[PDB]
Amino acid sequence: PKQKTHRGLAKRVKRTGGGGLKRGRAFTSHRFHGKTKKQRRQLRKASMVAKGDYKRIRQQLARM
Amino acid sequence: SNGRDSESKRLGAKSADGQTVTGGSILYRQRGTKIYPGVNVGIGGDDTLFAKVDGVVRFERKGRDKKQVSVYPV
Amino acid sequence: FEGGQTPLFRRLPKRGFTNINRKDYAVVNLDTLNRFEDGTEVTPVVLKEAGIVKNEKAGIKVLADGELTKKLTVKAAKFSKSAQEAIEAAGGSIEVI
RNA sequence: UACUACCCUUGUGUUAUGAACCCUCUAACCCGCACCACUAAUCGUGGUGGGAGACAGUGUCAGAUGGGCAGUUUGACUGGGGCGGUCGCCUCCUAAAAGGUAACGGAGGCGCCCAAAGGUUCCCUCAGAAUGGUUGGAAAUCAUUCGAAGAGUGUAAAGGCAGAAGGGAGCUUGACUGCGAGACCUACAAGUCGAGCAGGGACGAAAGUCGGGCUUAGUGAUCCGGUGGUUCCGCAUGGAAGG
RNA sequence: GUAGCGAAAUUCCUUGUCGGGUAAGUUCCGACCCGCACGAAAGGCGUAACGAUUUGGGCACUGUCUCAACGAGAGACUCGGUGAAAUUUUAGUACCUGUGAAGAUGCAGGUUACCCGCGACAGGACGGAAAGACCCCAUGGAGCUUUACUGUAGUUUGAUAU
RNA sequence: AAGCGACUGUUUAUCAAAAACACAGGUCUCUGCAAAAUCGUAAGAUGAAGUAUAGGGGCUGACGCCUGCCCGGUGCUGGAA
RNA sequence: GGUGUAGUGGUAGGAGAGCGUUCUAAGGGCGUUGAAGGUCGAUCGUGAGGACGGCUGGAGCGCUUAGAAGUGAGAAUGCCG
RNA sequence: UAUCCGGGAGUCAGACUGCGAGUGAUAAGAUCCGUAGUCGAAAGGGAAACAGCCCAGACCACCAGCUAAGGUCCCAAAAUA
RNA sequence: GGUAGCGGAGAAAUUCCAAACGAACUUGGAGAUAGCUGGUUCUCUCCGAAAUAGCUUUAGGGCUAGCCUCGGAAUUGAGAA
RNA sequence: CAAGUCAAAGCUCGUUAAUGAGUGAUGGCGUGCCUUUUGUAGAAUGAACCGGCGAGUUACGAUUGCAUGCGAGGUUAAGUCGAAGAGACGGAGCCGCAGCGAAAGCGAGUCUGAAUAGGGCGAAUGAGUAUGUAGUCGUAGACCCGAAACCAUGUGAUCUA
RNA sequence: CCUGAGUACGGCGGAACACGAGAAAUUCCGUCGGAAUCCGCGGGGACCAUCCCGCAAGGCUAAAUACUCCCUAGUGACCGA
Ligand SMILES: [K+]
Ligand SMILES: [K+]
Ligand SMILES: [K+]
Ligand SMILES: [K+]
Ligand SMILES: [K+]
Ligand SMILES: [K+]
Ligand SMILES: [K+]
Ligand SMILES: [K+]
Ligand SMILES: [K+]
Ligand SMILES: [K+]
Ligand SMILES: [K+]
Ligand SMILES: [Mg+2]
Ligand SMILES: [Mg+2]
Ligand SMILES: [Mg+2]
Ligand SMILES: [Mg+2]
Ligand SMILES: [Mg+2]
Ligand SMILES: [Mg+2]
Ligand SMILES: [Mg+2]
Ligand SMILES: [Mg+2]
Ligand SMILES: [Mg+2]
Ligand SMILES: [Mg+2]
Ligand SMILES: [Mg+2]
Ligand SMILES: [Mg+2]
Ligand SMILES: [Mg+2]
Ligand SMILES: [Mg+2]
Ligand SMILES: [Mg+2]
Ligand SMILES: [Mg+2]
Ligand SMILES: [Mg+2]
Ligand SMILES: [Mg+2]
Ligand SMILES: [Mg+2]
Ligand SMILES: [Mg+2]
Ligand SMILES: [Mg+2]
Ligand SMILES: [Mg+2]
Ligand SMILES: [Mg+2]
Ligand SMILES: [Mg+2]
Ligand SMILES: [Mg+2]
Ligand SMILES: [Mg+2]
Ligand SMILES: [Mg+2]
Ligand SMILES: [Mg+2]
Ligand SMILES: [Mg+2]
Ligand SMILES: [Mg+2]
Ligand SMILES: [Mg+2]
Ligand SMILES: [Mg+2]
Ligand SMILES: [Mg+2]
Ligand SMILES: [Mg+2]
Ligand SMILES: [Mg+2]
Ligand SMILES: [Mg+2]
Ligand SMILES: [Mg+2]
Ligand SMILES: [Mg+2]
Ligand SMILES: [Mg+2]
Ligand SMILES: [Mg+2]
Ligand SMILES: [Mg+2]
Ligand SMILES: [Mg+2]
Ligand SMILES: [Mg+2]
Ligand SMILES: [Mg+2]
Ligand SMILES: [Mg+2]
Ligand SMILES: [Mg+2]
Ligand SMILES: [Mg+2]
Ligand SMILES: [Mg+2]
Ligand SMILES: [Mg+2]
Ligand SMILES: [Mg+2]
Ligand SMILES: [Mg+2]
Repeated sequence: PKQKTHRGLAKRVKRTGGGGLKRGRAFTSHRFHGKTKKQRRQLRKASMVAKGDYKRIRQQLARM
Repeated sequence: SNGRDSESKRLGAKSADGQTVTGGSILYRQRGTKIYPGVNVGIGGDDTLFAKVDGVVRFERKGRDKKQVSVYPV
Repeated sequence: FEGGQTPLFRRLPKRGFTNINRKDYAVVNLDTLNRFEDGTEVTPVVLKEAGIVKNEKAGIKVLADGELTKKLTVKAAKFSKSAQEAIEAAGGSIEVI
């Protein structure tokens, strides 16, 4: 049997050209009155997956 | 009871005298202006000092008993 | 698995969807076509026979990264505007299948 | 105003229909009722009587009840465990003059408030003591002097502030939008600061300040739903559903 | 909370107080009732007979004991025959003091001790037997309870069909 | 002489013989006969080849004197606008 | 291949070099003038280990290169004898 | 020897000694931190014996020498200096 | 002869149901699962740790970072004293 | 005296003949092996002894390194022919060469944004692919043993109720 | 004129379809209700219109595919008590 792809990751990341992963941000759903606007505008900007985290999830989302 | 405390926040100097540094850097975190701003230095909402342009950090006495930070470029 | 700690996938949000009617085109970047003899007719059939394009996914799209140096009667599904400019400037002729 | 019709509300009737409900019927169903036959049979199947009767029973669907039965749950830290207490966040000490640093070590706070307690421009400087003066005292308020902060700073403590961040009066709403080089902290997720650019503004003559408050707490993922907008998609097409 | 009972199969305090029994009685019997925390079919109070029932006292009786002594027989013991088991890292397997995973046959220092056995005892080998049953832990199990959760067989009510 | 249980019986085969169980007796409750209850998918069966002086279930437990107050709560029964 | 300098304690652990066993393909060679195995030797190699002899034994086995693995035991209150 | 990239791990029970503090009874081979060392994972020499103290880091051989801490009357090498 | 395990029988003790019954025995799912203990076999060489932070229905487990090893790479040589 | 080691007298033999073999009085030093532990000589665990047996394997996939072939082209799968073969055929498909964005869509640019702004992700910097091999991971019992237990058939009342 | 009626379909309850009611097409079971038929009917993933494709509710149908108690001929870098 071949690998199973973690679909919860396949719905939550995206491959770049260098193989790295794009990701949405947290603290961006429902509770904004507690957050300044700098946080909100800086969190609507995506970011990239960490080194040690990609080390942990690459086997899951190997090809995707 | 008494058993609790907060995350220690990492105040104090972050750039050293005689040290070239980038613009927008941070030189001295603080609560209250234990050191004032000076040349080419600003101050944030939390009284944190930051160099507006490049240059060497220089700390100076602002007269008798208050301190200053300055950034003289090259 | 992070030991019961909330995993990275779960602490992040799902984003987007997939368009079932998506048109993904096979790309030819204008540095290839320096191969073919000037004046000829480039087609998906030609590109496949040469082996340049093996997967005509939705149609050939032509894009302009490299420098063109020939007259060519190229034809495809879609062209980019810079590719149109470069071809028509070299002296070729754009068509659309 | 008579009279003709078009007629309209209201409530009487005929007829046809639809439901609900009570009684009556027997012909379905039923009888661990009797008799006859199959038959030597307390079975059963039929037949004849009698009884009940469109109920019951059975099927489907639904509501209440249901430890009768079943599958499961029933935190951690901890000078054993348990109770007490604690779990998230902020401040100080411990913390050993960078930073960091533990204990069921010592002390306290937070889960908000403010439409001015913000911004800008202009102006001002406090606490207490002495002296005197009416009710008015130990002490309100008035006046002079002394007065370097011994006050105040929305709210804890620390740091800091009298070139004010403290106080007062005008004009406003920058408690803006898109962003953001670069740094700090950081396992990750996050958090913090941020010059500067652009748009469109506030105040001010102008310089220039303004992306909340004096600085640090006032908060919590994703999933899932809700609201508004959208130039996004829309299972052959147009829409729609739904994203 | 009545009758009735009450330091009780119930009374902690408590060896309660008083009396009897004993030279001496935390037990026992009878009264008192500050009933920690009796009580009326979870029955209360009483009750002849019954009991391999529990408790205390007395008489007789005795080796239970004071304090052991003797005898008999089976085994043990010697010989002949026959012939296991548990256990077992190797072993030429002393003592004191001390040390040391904190309690030493084995390390140290000192002392004592010719070699090999037989019968006896049982202080140690933290002896053997048994992966502690007390304790804690496991995001273990099983049985059981329930106004824990979620369900369900049945029970019941209704609608509909026959 | 005292306690418990009235008694004869039964009981943890292999650590508990008992003051525990049962017992006759008492009381409450249900059940009208295709009973009620129970086994079982249902047929079918026990109950009973019985019929409220019978049967099932709960509690107490010979005999004697007794068995007090509480229906607010939880259940049950009945009722009904 | 040599000279010099410096170094070479080691658990978990990482890396690299190997010895040995069984089998296979090829090459080559040794065995009734006595194979393997067994046993004793005072032998060689840095180690895993490798030869040569003596006795036993009686028919298959080494050596070189490469390959494939049921490839190496001292403990499992391990199993069988 | 630091950094960046990538492969593979193991480790999340630590102990003592000295110095700096807390808890403690300024007691504990106690507990919890910091700091340095050692052990762990380190043999050797001394401390009688003695992981954790003092000296010192085993690649091997030598019937060679100089020293460390600690020691020099005998056990037991060295001065009855 | 009858009652058979989601059970039966039980003068009722968690009691008996073929020498251990809070749910018999046997076969199969089945090599159940085990963050738990025990074990895991030849050699040499190079290098060589940690017992810490954070989070964890987490605390004797795990994940990331920290500490180790191996390969590559480049850089105004940053590293250590 | 964890039973040896080192030194060594004496005695007896004579080798894979070389700083020989065996024994050993006597003296010095020296608390087994494993596991698990901060730490075990351990009075913590396991082993009576001997011999045999007995534990990281394979299949399919992923990734990294090493090697080979080819190279911005590298490669076939199934199936057919054919020694249970190699090999040929088979280009369907797979990876890479172009990415960015939720997507429309644009394209060495794209997205955000009013924006030639700035910023993110990418390109100009470039190399991958097929096979083998080894390390590692995943799915399968996955390293070996070891539970109490759960479920579904069946067998049992010759014991006992 | 005919072209498969208690049928398709719908409601309720459940299943299978990769698809756990979800926006849930399609298929099937139970129950209840309940069509037209050539200008007709079903599908194209709620659904409506257009277009396209097909014509259920009646039946059969070899081959390629799976497996070996067995028989014959055999093969093995499978075992060798
Ligand atoms: K009394
Ligand atoms: K009492
Ligand atoms: K003894
Ligand atoms: K349970
Ligand atoms: K009542
Ligand atoms: K073996
Ligand atoms: K060391
Ligand atoms: K000796
Ligand atoms: K590879
Ligand atoms: K290559
Ligand atoms: K459906
Ligand atoms: Mg949102
Ligand atoms: Mg601020
Ligand atoms: Mg949690
Ligand atoms: Mg009857
Ligand atoms: Mg239950
Ligand atoms: Mg379960
Ligand atoms: Mg606990
Ligand atoms: Mg405690
Ligand atoms: Mg400090
Ligand atoms: Mg459409
Ligand atoms: Mg459609
Ligand atoms: Mg008394
Ligand atoms: Mg009463
Ligand atoms: Mg009572
Ligand atoms: Mg009563
Ligand atoms: Mg009684
Ligand atoms: Mg002891
Ligand atoms: Mg001792
Ligand atoms: Mg010694
Ligand atoms: Mg004898
Ligand atoms: Mg013992
Ligand atoms: Mg145990
Ligand atoms: Mg008494
Ligand atoms: Mg009796
Ligand atoms: Mg009797
Ligand atoms: Mg008994
Ligand atoms: Mg009774
Ligand atoms: Mg080394
Ligand atoms: Mg060395
Ligand atoms: Mg052989
Ligand atoms: Mg093996
Ligand atoms: Mg053995
Ligand atoms: Mg010191
Ligand atoms: Mg300690
Ligand atoms: Mg210390
Ligand atoms: Mg260790
Ligand atoms: Mg040492
Ligand atoms: Mg040791
Ligand atoms: Mg000398
Ligand atoms: Mg001497
Ligand atoms: Mg009991
Ligand atoms: Mg299974
Ligand atoms: Mg000894
Ligand atoms: Mg031992
Ligand atoms: Mg043993
Ligand atoms: Mg269960
Ligand atoms: Mg029988
Ligand atoms: Mg349909
Ligand atoms: Mg239906
Ligand atoms: Mg056999
Ligand atoms: Mg044999």
